[PDB]
Amino acid sequence: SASHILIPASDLSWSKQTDTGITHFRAGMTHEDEKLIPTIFRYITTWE
Amino acid sequence: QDEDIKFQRENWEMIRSHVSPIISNLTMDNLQESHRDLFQVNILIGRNIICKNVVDFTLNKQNGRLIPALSALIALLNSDIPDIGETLAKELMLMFVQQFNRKDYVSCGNILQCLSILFLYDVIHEIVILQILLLLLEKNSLRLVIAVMKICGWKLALVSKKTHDMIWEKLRYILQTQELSSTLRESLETLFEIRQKDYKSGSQGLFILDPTSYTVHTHSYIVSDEDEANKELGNFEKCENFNELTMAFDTLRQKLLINNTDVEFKKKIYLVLKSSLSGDEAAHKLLKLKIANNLKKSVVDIIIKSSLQESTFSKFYSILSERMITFHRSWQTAYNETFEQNYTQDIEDYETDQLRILGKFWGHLISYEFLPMDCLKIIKLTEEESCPQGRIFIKFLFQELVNELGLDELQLRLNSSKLDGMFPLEGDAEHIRYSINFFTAIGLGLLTEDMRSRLTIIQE
Amino acid sequence: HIPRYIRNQPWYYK
Repeated sequence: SASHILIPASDLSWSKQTDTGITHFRAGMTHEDEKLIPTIFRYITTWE
Repeated sequence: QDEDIKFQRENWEMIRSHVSPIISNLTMDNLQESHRDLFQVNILIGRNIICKNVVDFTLNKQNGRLIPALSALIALLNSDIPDIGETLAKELMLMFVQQFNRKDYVSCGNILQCLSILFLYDVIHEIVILQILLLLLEKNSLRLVIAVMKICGWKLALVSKKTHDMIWEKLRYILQTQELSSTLRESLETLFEIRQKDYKSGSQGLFILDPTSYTVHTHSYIVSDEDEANKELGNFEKCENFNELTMAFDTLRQKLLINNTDVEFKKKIYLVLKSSLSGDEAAHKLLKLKIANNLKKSVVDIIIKSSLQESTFSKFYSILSERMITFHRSWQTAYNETFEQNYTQDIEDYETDQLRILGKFWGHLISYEFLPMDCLKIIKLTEEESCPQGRIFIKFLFQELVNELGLDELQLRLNSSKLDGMFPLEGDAEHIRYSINFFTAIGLGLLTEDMRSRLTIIQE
Repeated sequence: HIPRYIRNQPWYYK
């Protein structure tokens, strides 16, 4: 999995003009079960 | 029996001398201590002494502020001994009648406040209050009716909504159709504001013992013109029942004495971390968990250990920590103590890879003041109070500091911070030698020169 | 034989 994460959300009008940061989150993949699936990114050491 | 009476003549004064200063010094803050200290003497005979003390307490002009404390004490004493409340419902009532006959309204105010607060505790019946309000209204002393109504009107409305809404129709007729004086008028209008929005807000500020702490005993009295206050109340009375009174007091006192006397959490946090793409997301998820203050340090420990499982440092952990720290002070203090926990206790369990990650992590948080540089006060660069693990940790931490800030900014931040344990400007010379050795050998010697001036003077 | 990803124990247990 890579999509069970929270996707950054912010006012699109401001986002097109300046860096708004991460003021809100929108759901990614979801399921009824109360369990957090790991995301692949947390297992790969970044290039830097 | 003469000898027994002589003994009682002395026992009465013993009780009086013990209970008088207790009542005379009563305050809402020390009420429990006064209540327990009353019961170390036989109060079942000293009922009248306590009642006389209470009457004198209400008559005192300065004790208007302390009346709620007296009322709560009377409630406690009535729950333990109903006769005290029984006789007080009569003596305070007759004392109010007397003080109203002499028109000393300052003491009448204290008595009416005490009786209203006793009403709130069900020590006295509603009948007493409606008689008092009849007596004041047939004289038109609104200033006391208003004061009584602020305190007990909200209960009087539950118990006697008929007479209560008569007193309101009388009070409102006055406000709307009579030529009141301003200081009266604004206090009557403020009683209307109270009823309008929070009728209990007249008895908020008093000390309020919960109903669990006492047992309800209600006493009532009907005032007749012939009745007079007992001016000899509290005087000695022959005690034909001394022995049984003492035995009962024994049972009461002993009653008073007896009555007065994670793998799943780690997993949860770890999965929160491993399910997040960014540090902002991870921080949001952890913050949404609303972790209790006592668990916050353990959460920081889980974050540190998780970061130490990675092959390298990661900005993800620094951003996560930074967002936690800035969210609330309890997180900042959890991180502060986790830093000193790591350097003082955990470093001996860390291998050189883990120390590299940890040094860079804390160096990053310090380099941005999320962790104050004052945290380095726990560092003590000496051959005795440090170990290879700690020195390797310090090396990586300072290497990160210089990489992020540069020599100049690191130098200025260290100068503006008292770090005698790393840059000793005073004290034993060999601490200066060892410190300059460490910092030059890690390549931070440029920081040392300033210190070396002292090292040179020490040679002469 | 049991695969390594089963045999290995998460750090929080040990």
